[PDB]
Amino acid sequence: MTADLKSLAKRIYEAYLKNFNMNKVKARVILSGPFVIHDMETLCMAEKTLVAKLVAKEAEVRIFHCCQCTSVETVTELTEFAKAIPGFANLDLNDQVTLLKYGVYEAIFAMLSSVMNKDGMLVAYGNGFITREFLKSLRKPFCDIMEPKFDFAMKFNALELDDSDISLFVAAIICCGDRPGLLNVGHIEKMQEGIVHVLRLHLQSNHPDDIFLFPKLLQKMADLRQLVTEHAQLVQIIKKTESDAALHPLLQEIYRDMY
Ligand SMILES: CC(C)(Sc1ccc(CCN(CCCCC2CCCCC2)C(=O)NC2CCCCC2)cc1)C(=O)O
Repeated sequence: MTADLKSLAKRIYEAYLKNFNMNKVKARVILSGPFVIHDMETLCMAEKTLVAKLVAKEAEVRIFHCCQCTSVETVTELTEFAKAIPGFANLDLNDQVTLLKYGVYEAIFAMLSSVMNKDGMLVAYGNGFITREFLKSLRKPFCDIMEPKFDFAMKFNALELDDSDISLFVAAIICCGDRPGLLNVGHIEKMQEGIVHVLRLHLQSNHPDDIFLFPKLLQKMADLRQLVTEHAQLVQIIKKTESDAALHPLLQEIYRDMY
């Protein structure tokens, strides 16, 4: 790992720490000992303290709206982060849009793992914790949203990545040269090759104990693509069949023509 590649890995790590409100160290500090949402009573209490304006509709629909707000926010964070990736800001604007379009939910579900344990997830900028069992207790189809994400996260967390790894993994997610509709595939593939090269060398240095960590992470990227495809299908069912579950226009555009 040359000085330029080590420097690039650190540059991406610092951009991640700057641009995402939550990181794995911060999440672990909080989780070690947030208001616990484990039933309808505590959900309603948390709404009045953490999202007061929202309740100043069915609980499931209220949760869905709050989730959309966090997704919109995360799109902003990921867009700023992408500027630290060598060559991203030099791409055609349309290609930057396409890469973020397909990458954002893969990145969201990867980063969600940092705030998940087997019992639930940290939410609302670190100020709430919503139990996995409470989410399973919601009426269909809303109880079907988070469980596959918990399943992904438990195995992803067993890899014991830190933020220096996760930042590069998120950058690699964004730099996929095989997204549909790309204009300058050749330059993107070169951008992808560079980020993946940095990721491979970083994992060799930071995880000398796990000689297969790089191919494990390539597989996780493929798993995330499938998780997002399935997630988009469920969101389409909810939007179409739930008269009160309208989609924020920015998210409508992200999901539109995706899969
Ligand atoms: C909205 C769909 C249509 S479905 C969908 C998508 C994502 C999620 C996870 C949302 N969430 C819980 C947000 C829970 C808010 C809480 C609800 C109860 C009352 C207090 C506030 C959360 O913390 N996300 C992190 C954000 C920081 C970066 C990593 C991801 C849930 C459903 C979509 O976007 O596709």
